[PDB]
Amino acid sequence: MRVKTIMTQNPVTITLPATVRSFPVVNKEGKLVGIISVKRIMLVKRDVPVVKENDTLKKAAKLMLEYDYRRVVVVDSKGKPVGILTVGDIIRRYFAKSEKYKGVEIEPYYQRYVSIVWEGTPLKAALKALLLSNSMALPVVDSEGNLVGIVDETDLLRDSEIVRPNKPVAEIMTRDVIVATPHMTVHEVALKMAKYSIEQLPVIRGEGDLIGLIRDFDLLKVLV
Ligand SMILES: C[S@@+](CC[C@H](N)C(=O)[O-])C[C@H]1O[C@@H](n2cnc3c(N)ncnc32)[C@H](O)[C@@H]1O
Repeated sequence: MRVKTIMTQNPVTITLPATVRSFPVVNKEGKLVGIISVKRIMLVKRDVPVVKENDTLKKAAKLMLEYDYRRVVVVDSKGKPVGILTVGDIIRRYFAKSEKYKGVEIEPYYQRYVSIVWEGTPLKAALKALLLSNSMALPVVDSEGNLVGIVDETDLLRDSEIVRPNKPVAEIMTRDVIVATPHMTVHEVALKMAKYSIEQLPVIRGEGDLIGLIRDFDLLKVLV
């Protein structure tokens, strides 16, 4: 599979000078000069991964892994943006739809190292851990290390005190955790990521014995 099949075509761009998730940045001629993210409130990053629409998904995946960046801008011969390809696109439009990955377990790809947090941890400390995690979410465990929940940035909005403060993360965590196992296929993991709109599934054994984490980013390694 090629980039052209999985990318989102004709991305909205922003031409400099100037005052979704991010917008490709171009000059007067329309050539790509960087990308700007909404979170990053020059603020434009120049060293962004780029590919052509006829390149393989493998090439785009390699670049994402190389720059530890979640998207690549697709340009034409003129170096002008004609599409955008994100990790999300690869998961939802490719891994979750292709028949090729129904026969590939995630055992060789999931992370054995995972940042977690005890459910009794005050929110601020839990947020510090989230900030220092390579995952968008922190699996939550009880006092004995058993998996009991999971939490991410969006869960902060579950705190009624935002209507305008350092309680246990247990108060905003998601209790029903969608999990994976080492033998689960890339196909099924992607199906779950797409279905629940989540970027990671804790990897377990037994009923709640945490042994790893499979992130959408980890699935890119399958393409290599
Ligand atoms: C639907 S995801 C979307 C996150 C996306 N980055 C966003 O900003 O919209 C956010 C929710 O999924 C939950 N979540 C994350 N991973 C999960 C998992 N493995 N199992 C169950 N729920 C999960 C989080 O706790 C949170 O309530």
